[PDB]
Amino acid sequence: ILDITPCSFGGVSVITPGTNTSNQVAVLYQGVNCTEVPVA
Amino acid sequence: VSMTKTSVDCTMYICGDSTECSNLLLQYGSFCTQLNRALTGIAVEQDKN
Ligand SMILES: *[C@@H]1O[C@H](CO)[C@@H](O[C@@H]2O[C@H](CO)[C@@H](O)[C@H](O)[C@H]2NC(C)=O)[C@H](O)[C@H]1NC(C)=O
Ligand SMILES: *[C@@H]1O[C@H](CO)[C@@H](O)[C@H](O)[C@H]1NC(C)=O
Repeated sequence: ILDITPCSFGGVSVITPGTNTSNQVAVLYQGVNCTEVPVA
Repeated sequence: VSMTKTSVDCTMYICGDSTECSNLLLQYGSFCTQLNRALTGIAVEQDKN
């Protein structure tokens, strides 16, 4: 017996000051242990 | 004072990981945005409360 875990997912919320400050942004992957995100 | 904040990923609830479905869901237009909106507006007002 093999069990199926559905391939991981989440909301992506972008973190920004005003664009009238900078084009630099940070990004949050909601509820993700992101050791998997670079592997993707 | 509050309740457990929930975002329901509308298109993935309607049909998880099929574009054969997702391109049909797109014919219905705004509903799957206005749901995500609403649920996000309710989640945001928990922090308000
Ligand atoms: C993120 O996920 C990893 C698994 O990929 C978790 O790592 C395990 O952590 C426990 C406790 O340190 C160890 O006993 C396991 O051997 C670890 N496995 C690996 C592959 O490293 C990690 O704890 C998770 N962290 C969070 C905050 O979710
Ligand atoms: C952007 O912010 C600066 C102050 O940091 C301000 O002077 C300027 O008026 C703002 N931009 C616009 C388009 O109003």
